[PDB]
Amino acid sequence: MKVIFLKDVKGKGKKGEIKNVADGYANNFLFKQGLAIEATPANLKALEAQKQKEQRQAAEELANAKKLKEQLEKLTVTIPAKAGEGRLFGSITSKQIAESLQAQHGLKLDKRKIELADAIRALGYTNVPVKLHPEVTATLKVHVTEQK
Amino acid sequence: MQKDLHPKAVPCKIIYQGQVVMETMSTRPEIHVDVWSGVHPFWTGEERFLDTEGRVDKFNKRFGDSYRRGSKK
RNA sequence: GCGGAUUUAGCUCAGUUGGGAGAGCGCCAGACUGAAGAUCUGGAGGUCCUGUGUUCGAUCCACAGAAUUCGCACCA
RNA sequence: GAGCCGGUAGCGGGCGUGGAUCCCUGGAUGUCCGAAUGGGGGAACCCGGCCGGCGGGAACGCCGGUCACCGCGCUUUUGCGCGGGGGGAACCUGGGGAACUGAAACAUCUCAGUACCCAGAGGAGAGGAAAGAGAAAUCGACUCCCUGAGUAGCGGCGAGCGAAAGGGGACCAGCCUAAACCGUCCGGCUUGUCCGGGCGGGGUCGUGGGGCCCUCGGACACCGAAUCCCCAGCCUAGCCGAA
RNA sequence: GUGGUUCGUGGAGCCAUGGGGGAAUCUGGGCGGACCACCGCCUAAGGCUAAGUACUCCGGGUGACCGAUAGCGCACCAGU
RNA sequence: GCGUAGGGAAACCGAGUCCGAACAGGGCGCAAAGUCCGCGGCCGUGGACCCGAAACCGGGCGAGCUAGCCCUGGCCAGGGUGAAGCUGGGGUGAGACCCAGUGGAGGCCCGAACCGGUGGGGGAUGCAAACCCCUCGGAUGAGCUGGGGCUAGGAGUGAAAAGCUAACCGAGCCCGGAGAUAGCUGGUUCUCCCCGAAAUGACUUUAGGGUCAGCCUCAGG
RNA sequence: AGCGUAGGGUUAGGCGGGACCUAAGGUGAAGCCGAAAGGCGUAGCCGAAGGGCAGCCGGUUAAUAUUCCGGCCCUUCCCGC
RNA sequence: CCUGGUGUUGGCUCUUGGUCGCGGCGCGGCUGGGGGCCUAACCCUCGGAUGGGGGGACAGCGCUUGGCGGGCAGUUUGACUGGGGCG
RNA sequence: GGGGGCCUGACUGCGAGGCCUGCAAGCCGAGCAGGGGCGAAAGCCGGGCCUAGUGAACCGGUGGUCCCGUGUGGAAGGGCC
Repeated sequence: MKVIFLKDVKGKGKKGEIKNVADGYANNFLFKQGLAIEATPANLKALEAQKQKEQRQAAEELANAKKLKEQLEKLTVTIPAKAGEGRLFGSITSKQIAESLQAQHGLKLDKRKIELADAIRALGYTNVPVKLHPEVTATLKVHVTEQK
Repeated sequence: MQKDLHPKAVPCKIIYQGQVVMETMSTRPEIHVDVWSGVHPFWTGEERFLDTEGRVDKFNKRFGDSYRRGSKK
């Protein structure tokens, strides 16, 4: 039985799970129900079409987390707020993160990323291992300052 | 004609007849019966060109049913 | 005659560790009885189907027959 | 080419060479039944919508025409426009399909796939370019006649049944489409690359088809029809016609 | 498990199929009579195809074919 | 296609061959050679010397026959017998229960039409393919009935003998297999010449058939 | 002559059948099953001295008659108001 | 008519048997028996609609197995024989 | 016909030539060859003193052949013993 999965087999895993459900058995109860279909070359193309589409959405987004990547890990990270002789009066959040570099420096980037223990403040040079792409990120430099 | 398949015919003929073997494995065979009977499949419900339901049997049924060569479900 | 089932005491049968030949009977005897029976004691019971072979040793393992029995095979 | 109102010869009356009777072919009527079909029904009868004159409607209102069964395609829209079915002596294939009787019984066998019934095609259907035949590396459509052959062979090896290739002959004759490969699109899913159906490519005769790259190459090859008059044959009477 | 075939169960194939499994797209896939090697043939599982043979209701032709109890039974107000 | 060799299961050999390992026999060699045709006595397939039955099998045909069953009407002149009941009276508590009145059932009795058809009479080329005469049973009922229909002929129906199913159903009737087979039965034609039969023996699901012999006849040596 | 030839005879708004109704049963669009022919079969329809429906008495010919005469009794449809 | 395997006759779990391999037990593939609501076929059900309900892997029903089986169908059941038979 | 000695011809290949005979059967048999046994040897032996102890042909089993083998190599299968 060329059972073209669409969910379960234990659950739902509609992920390349063809299983000899068996004759009318798997035939009637599984898909009559509506939960995938049979070989049908069309599909046996359907699955691969879209496993290939998925294949573009990963390596691509791989090429999207590799362009900002290098371009990003080279230049600076300047954000001179106010302060006294250390620390700022309103710490420094990766929130104030995005906002700047973006608008200013330019390219849009998240604010859930960047690996921040808390709201620094120590102004000036203090790098921040910023989690960009799932496997590859950006431990960039950050030089703040109380422009005074 | 209302006892066939739609997706092909298979009904009729059937020249049965039993005997009492006992050959090649020694000596020779014999004869008897002289009857004639039927022999076929079964039918399920479907539909085509505005309702119709269909019928035809297994085999075939497993087919077109899955697909449909003149009307689906 | 094609196949299966077996072969031990007078009868009916156990017997698998390859080394004791066993049980029941039933049978015989003793005890008991007025005797016999019933009970208790005891005893015997032998071609382990035959032959040959294997083995230190064969009821047991191996090799034909045979016989009994059941089913089947039947167009000379 | 000059007689006629049929077989009726009879009474009573009449058409005709300013081409009658009749011979032809194409017509217009074709009452009622019968597949019947508008509806019903014991056939040859009795019943209904639309149009219809308007008709005696003497100062009072009708037949005629018509029309429409149902299964088939499908311009689907509210479905408008095409085909069918009933026959038919004999013959044709399919669907189904038997005892007698022979075997000097009779269960195998035979009569047979006959007789019959059913459906349906035709004027002929049957069949028909081969996963064929056989073995000389030989043959080639199908069919039918002779022959092969009462042979090879089937079998209570009994009664019987009993092929075919090859050779001779009649005839000849070849073609298509799914056949997703290409492009065209139309409709969906839901945008891609899925299935879908109309257009061509090809649409295979005896192994090919596409798609790519260079040689191409640049008019006689008609089928089962399609067509024109042609001799259109016949279609009944055509008419002379030696003494 | 039946068919047809000369094949009546047979050493018994090809083609056709009643039920059940359910391959391949040219070194593919049946075939040449159990099977197997090698050789040889063919390319299926859609379709159309006049002509060559059959048959007489019809019309004609012809008869070592008939004559009214023969011929079709029925030669003429007969399938009555 | 028969003859031109054949011999053999065959391989195959071949005027020789198969058995075999032996020159012992079987088949044949030895040409004598046919072949086609015509005309005949016959033999097989044929319906096949000619008609003859009871039956089997196919497709139709019928409940205006009759047996049923469904639907729907009609019909039983008179009379007789007298149960449930209800009314009243009756010794006990009520009653059982008795009696008397009324009352009117019952596949009930006596009998017409109507349904039938034992028991005798006639009739026997009848009046008739079941009828006439005298006689008899049933006589509000598994009652008789008209009209409408349903079933069906290897199947129906059947208060059931194998009855009835269009006047003889032990499995209807017509057309078809078909001119079934038919050791039995008959039937089996113009003259004349010639000779002249058997009625036994052997084997038969064979004995009143028929194979082979024995006895006939014609052609040649 | 209930035999031959010839001529002639039977008339209905109200009698009967239909122009109304259904049970059996038969048909039968749909629906259901057959190798084919076919089987069944809803609703609707067919189906009768069962249901329903508006008259009777006398006269009058060679024959008819509740129809023809006449005297008496009615019903349904339509148009008008 | 009864009957094994097979089919459109789908899920979930409870289990014992064989087997060969690595009296035994541990495992292992193999495969056999079987007990369960379910349940999406199937069928039936209906009860006022197409949904519910009940049964449910049944069974109907198809294919092969085997069995009963005079209910029916077709044949048969010799000869002799100083009559047919019995003998 | 009664014992004892070794011995098995209680043979294969065949049989000239007859008995009985419609059929098929049935039955006999010198002698020829290969190969033995018994006897010195001349010879006898192809079961019995005989005449009953029986069966067609096909339907098959099996030990031998290496005859056929359905395109050739073979085998299923078949023919012959």
